[PDB]
Amino acid sequence: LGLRAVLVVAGLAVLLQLIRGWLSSKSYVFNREEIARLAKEHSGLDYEVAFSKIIVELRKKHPGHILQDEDLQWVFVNAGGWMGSMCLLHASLTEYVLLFGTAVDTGGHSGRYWAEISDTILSGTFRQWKEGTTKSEIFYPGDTIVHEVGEATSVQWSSGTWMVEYGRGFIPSTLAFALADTIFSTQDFLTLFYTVKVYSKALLLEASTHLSQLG
Amino acid sequence: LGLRAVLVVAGLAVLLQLIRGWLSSKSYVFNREEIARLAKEHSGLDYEVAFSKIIVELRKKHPGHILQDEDLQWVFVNAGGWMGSMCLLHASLTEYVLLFGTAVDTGGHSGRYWAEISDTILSGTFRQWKEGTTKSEIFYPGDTIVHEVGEATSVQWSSGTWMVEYGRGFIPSTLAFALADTIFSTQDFLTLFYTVKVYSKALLLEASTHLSQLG
Amino acid sequence: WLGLRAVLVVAGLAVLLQLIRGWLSSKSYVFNREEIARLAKEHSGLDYEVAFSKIIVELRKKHPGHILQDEDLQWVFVNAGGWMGSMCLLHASLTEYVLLFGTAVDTGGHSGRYWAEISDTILSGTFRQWKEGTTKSEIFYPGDTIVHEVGEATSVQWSSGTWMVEYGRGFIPSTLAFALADTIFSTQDFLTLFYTVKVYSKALLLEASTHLSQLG
Ligand SMILES: O=C(OCCN1CCOCC1)C1(c2ccccc2)CCCCC1
Ligand SMILES: O=C(OCCN1CCOCC1)C1(c2ccccc2)CCCCC1
Ligand SMILES: O=C(OCCN1CCOCC1)C1(c2ccccc2)CCCCC1
Ligand SMILES: CCCCCCCCO[C@@H]1O[C@H](CO)[C@@H](O)[C@H](O)[C@H]1O
Repeated sequence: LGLRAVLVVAGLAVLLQLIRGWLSSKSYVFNREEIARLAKEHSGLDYEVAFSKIIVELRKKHPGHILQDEDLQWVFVNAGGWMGSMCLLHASLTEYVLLFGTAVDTGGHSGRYWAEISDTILSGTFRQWKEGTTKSEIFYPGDTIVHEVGEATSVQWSSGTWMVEYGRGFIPSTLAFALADTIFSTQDFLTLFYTVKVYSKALLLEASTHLSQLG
Repeated sequence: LGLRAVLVVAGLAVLLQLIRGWLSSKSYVFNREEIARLAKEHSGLDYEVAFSKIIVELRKKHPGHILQDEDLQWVFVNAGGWMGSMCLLHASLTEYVLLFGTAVDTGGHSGRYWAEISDTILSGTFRQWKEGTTKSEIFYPGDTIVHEVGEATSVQWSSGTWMVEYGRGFIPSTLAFALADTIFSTQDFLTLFYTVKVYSKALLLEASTHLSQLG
Repeated sequence: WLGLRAVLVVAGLAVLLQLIRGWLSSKSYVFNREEIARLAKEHSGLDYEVAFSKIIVELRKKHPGHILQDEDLQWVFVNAGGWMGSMCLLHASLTEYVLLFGTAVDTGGHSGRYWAEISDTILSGTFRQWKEGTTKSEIFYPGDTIVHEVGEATSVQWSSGTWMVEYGRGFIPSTLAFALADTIFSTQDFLTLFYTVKVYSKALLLEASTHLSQLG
């Protein structure tokens, strides 16, 4: 009838306005400024000591929203042509906090999702190459890169680069990316299992905490 | 004697020989020596100044075969395990001219297609590792690398490496490669959309110029 | 009982794994990790090509009929786990393989995770290994030997011109997927895939014909 297609894009737009109003009106456990300031506070000492102190601070300020020491493990992350490792501390459907970094020189595509991802370097260097330009920037400990919603860059990390990462938005929209290189390159399905496990642990902790505070 | 198998073999051989004869007896808008000399002439300037001057020269010598300024945009190129960026100026089924390069350190497979691809460096370095050897060669501004037909090499580019590229042959035979990393790694389908858009704009410009000559 | 069928599948997989593991534990092998490691470190002070030739000659002398001749040796590109190198296969069976590996460009990525132990003795260059579960990597130089253990997955990195002698023992088919992924979902270099299939078929047929010659 020459009209049906306008109704499908209108239904997707209704869904998008619904989700956008929800994400703009929702309450969040953390904010990117809090995580960025906490990470920049310990940017002067060793990155492992910084990891420990930031974990302690996050468990103190937000009890029931951070995994315990028995649930912390380093999991390899192969995505977008790069390879690093993560230690997940918090994860819901709209938020995640983790410690990211690499001990090797890597780089590739940063991904493009419906979420905002901030990274505060604890040690090393962080080269970001934004879209549409011919020049990149290097960020140092204390600085923070804000991978905006819907924008795609090229990331490059030198050996020994470690940072604290906070993401807010629609978290599932990232999942595919985080697994792509594992499905079509590394074939390390044990790491896939580890990732699914730690994500499930964080989600279950968050759900049980929501159950407890309601009653 | 199996008849359908022999017929398939003979038909595919006749099709390949037909395409080969058409490529051997076809007229072309550019040649690799033209693009290479034009790029080497301006290789001593800043690569952005060189970009401007090379675009102006290409539009002067070949009017109606280069996209206008409102249609030029930098689109990411993830392929063969490396990540760079392109600005497509011309593209047909048998030719393409573009500005390629990266602002990060990358490298990977060069691909292996039925087309000859020449790259003249305006800035940076270009490490080529030919097939069947244990040593590579570094190339500097002014040099021209010819990725030959059916040949596969290893490419590596340092941060800030920019070059002018001309490809001639059966251009569609590259498409799969050019999209592989996008489908199974980056999942950046908006960059895929940009690539499809610019390639379609170039093909439409070429068909429009073909129509303008006849009437 | 649907649980009966799933338990049957689990028990069958378990008995097959146990059968293959017992066979690997009770099998005789042509080479060992220490042999290849010491032989490569012996020539690790020369240029990597002179070392290549000397190691090939010594290996063909000590184990005749188990290593390809000069007419079957060729360099084949190897894209895997996000890194790109080159290999020259000298020996390969279902449980063993010996080859020369290395890269002329700076590369790195996932090391893979298979049911086989893979040793690499550096003849030239540098080898950065990043073990799983740690936040620090380690660089190894010519003369050193890296042991990619069974079931472990690391991050590998090699600088331009790094060359080594590789020996793998275990269930070699368990590597096939990792060896082909980048070719299927990235490089599309099916001619390099053909070359890989060709050299491995040559090696397998060499092993089979050598075993037939022993019996008659
Ligand atoms: O842990 C990650 O990767 C950080 C690396 N950074 C690099 C810079 O760009 C953003 C991602 C991601 C994750 C993995 C698993 C659970 C939750 C999140 C976060 C989104 C990006 C890929 C996967
Ligand atoms: O834009 C590109 O990439 C140049 C980079 N070069 C670097 C040297 O080796 C060949 C590729 C390609 C393209 C393909 C199709 C349309 C428009 C552009 C050209 C072929 C290689 C990948 C895709
Ligand atoms: O020949 C290879 O490539 C060695 C590369 N090495 C480098 C050091 O780390 C381990 C892998 C492999 C292969 C290629 C082709 C067919 C069957 C196997 C052997 C298993 C490990 C990867 C792929
Ligand atoms: C990636 C971690 C740092 C590696 C050493 C880089 C030293 C400076 O490198 C420079 O960085 C600039 C911004 O990216 C670019 O303009 C230059 O092309 C690049 O040479």
